[PDB]
Amino acid sequence: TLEDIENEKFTNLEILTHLYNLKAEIVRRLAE
Amino acid sequence: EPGEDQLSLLLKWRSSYIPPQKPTNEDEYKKIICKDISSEKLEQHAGDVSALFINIKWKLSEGQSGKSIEDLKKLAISDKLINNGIIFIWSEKEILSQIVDVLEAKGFNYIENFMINQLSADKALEMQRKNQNIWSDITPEQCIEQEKFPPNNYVQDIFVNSEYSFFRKSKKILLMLRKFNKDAQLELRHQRTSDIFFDIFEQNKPNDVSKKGMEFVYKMIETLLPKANYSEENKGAFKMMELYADDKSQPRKGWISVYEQE
Amino acid sequence: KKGLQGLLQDIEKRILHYKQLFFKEQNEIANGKRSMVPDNSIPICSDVTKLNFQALIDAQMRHAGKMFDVIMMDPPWQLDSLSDEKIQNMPIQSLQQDGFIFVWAINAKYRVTIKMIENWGYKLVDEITWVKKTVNGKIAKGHGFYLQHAKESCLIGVKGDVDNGRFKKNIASDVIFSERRGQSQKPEEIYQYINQLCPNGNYLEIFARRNNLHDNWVSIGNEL
Amino acid sequence: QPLDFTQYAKNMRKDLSNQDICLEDGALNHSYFLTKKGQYWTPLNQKALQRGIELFGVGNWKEINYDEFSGKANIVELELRTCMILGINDITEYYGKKISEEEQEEIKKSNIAKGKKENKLKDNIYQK
Ligand SMILES: C[S@@+](CC[C@H](N)C(=O)[O-])C[C@H]1O[C@@H](n2cnc3c(N)ncnc32)[C@H](O)[C@@H]1O
Repeated sequence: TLEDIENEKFTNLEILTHLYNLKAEIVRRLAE
Repeated sequence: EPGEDQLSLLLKWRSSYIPPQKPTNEDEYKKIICKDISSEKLEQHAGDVSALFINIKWKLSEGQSGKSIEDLKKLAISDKLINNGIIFIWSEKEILSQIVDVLEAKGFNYIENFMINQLSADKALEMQRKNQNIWSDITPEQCIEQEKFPPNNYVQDIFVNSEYSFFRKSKKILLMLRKFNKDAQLELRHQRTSDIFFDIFEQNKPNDVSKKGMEFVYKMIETLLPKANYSEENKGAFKMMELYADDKSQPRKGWISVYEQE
Repeated sequence: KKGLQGLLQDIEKRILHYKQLFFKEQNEIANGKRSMVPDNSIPICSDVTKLNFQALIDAQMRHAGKMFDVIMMDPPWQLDSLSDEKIQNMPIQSLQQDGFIFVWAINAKYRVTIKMIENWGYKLVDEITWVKKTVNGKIAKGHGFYLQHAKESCLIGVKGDVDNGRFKKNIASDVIFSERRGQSQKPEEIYQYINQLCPNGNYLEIFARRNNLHDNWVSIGNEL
Repeated sequence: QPLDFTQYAKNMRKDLSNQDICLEDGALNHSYFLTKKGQYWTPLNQKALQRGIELFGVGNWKEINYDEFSGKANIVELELRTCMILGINDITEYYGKKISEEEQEEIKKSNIAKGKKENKLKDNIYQK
């Protein structure tokens, strides 16, 4: 889900941490 | 456009709060004439009230007409007068600490604040003269009376700003204090009105609330305490009392009225 | 599954875009670019219960040769709230010899605030009320036990000989009819009124946020 | 006599404000207030990162966080800062290496020049 990232009140670093965590979990499912 | 400015649009409660007439029947009210309220024993004339409005006027300038914290000290308030009730008293700037000290001395406790943000009927007129230069040739008294108001979209220029040694006086604070009781329970209606409402005044007389503002205060008290209102069971057992009442707007349905040297 | 693969391509594009944004922001930061904070602001980031006020008193007596003239306060009332008595335990008496204090009190902590500032050695002389406003210019809203709460009050105590210069009489107004913002933010009209009361002067303000910084104020805070 | 508030503010910031709020002599640090509280990336943190690349490998910022920064450092942000201190958008060709300080500045200048002559220098990083 991109909605948590999609928020404007967040800064560019916590957003990027969220994008990397999304990559980690979806690459875990890709490995699955 | 008419009916959309800030002055014309913060003041429609005036349209929705027409005052009533005087009560002709004697059984509806109770009027007491006293020579010295602070020296009076009100228990012989009233008992177990729940709303004690005090229309006290302070001087705080030595050479002026009014009462004092000494007069409030001399005033006697007992358990048989109020055991579970709320007192409404007009507060001021310098003597707020003395008011709360003398009233928490007699078992009361501060609960809530209810103030009137003052507006000027003459400063709005002079602002209309400044922003206009064939209808703004009137008196501010007639401006208050006929509800004909000048259009203002920035009210924070017509605030009544009376002289002071500090920030200019621009509000009238009514202190509300509740005497709790462990045995009985006071029945209240919660959040039926706001704690702040704007009202028009005059520059020369900023401490004299209009008829509609006084009725707004009275209906605030009556809506807060419904069981104190006039009914068939309150005949001779009125649960709202007045101190330092006046002939201007006081005698009401179910109100005990105590005058001062009529 | 290829929907999450398309999401992966989109998330790569989003990562590249935010990478560029972060690099641009940190390149402009490491360049000529100033924040909204004035250059003359003095921020102190320390817990008030752990802050040594003797060092502050010595620094103010050294670098100004005087003491503070206005002390603004927005206490964390317990109704990160700290306490009710720990605010009273503040060494305010040492921080001023002649001036004002501005304590913003909620309706539940009104009388205790009055007692606190009377115990500090001040005398109640005025109160400043903030009436909230809407976009269209209404009285906003409220909720309480007896009345709908659409106000907020600041209590002012006085000290020493304020009539001996540095202060002006008959200025500003008690009521601030300003629209609410943030969560607990107060308007800047109180700062304008303070500057009207005390032109120039030395100020201290004990519970501050990063929006509380001004070009003449010493500001204390836990995150500021 | 009236006093100037610039020198007074600098003197007060010298002895009262933290090292993260005031710069050098007495000036205000604006990067501190351009960033939300807790993510400032102090120059001590930057030097700790440079020492981490100097000592251990590049791209292995787990033991670097564990026993070099504080025991608690922002991963992903470490990758971002290592990208920014090499002038290149990616560290793919620098994984597993231990670049020294002089080699770090040399490769930073080389990447800056290489993006300059091919027109890829967009905020001193190279996009590849
Ligand atoms: C009490 S409100 C003050 C907010 C302020 N009135 C404004 O304009 O937003 C929250 C503030 O209290 C501060 N605070 C809470 N506990 C504190 C403490 N023990 N010492 C110092 N600051 C404290 C918080 O860090 C935050 O800055």
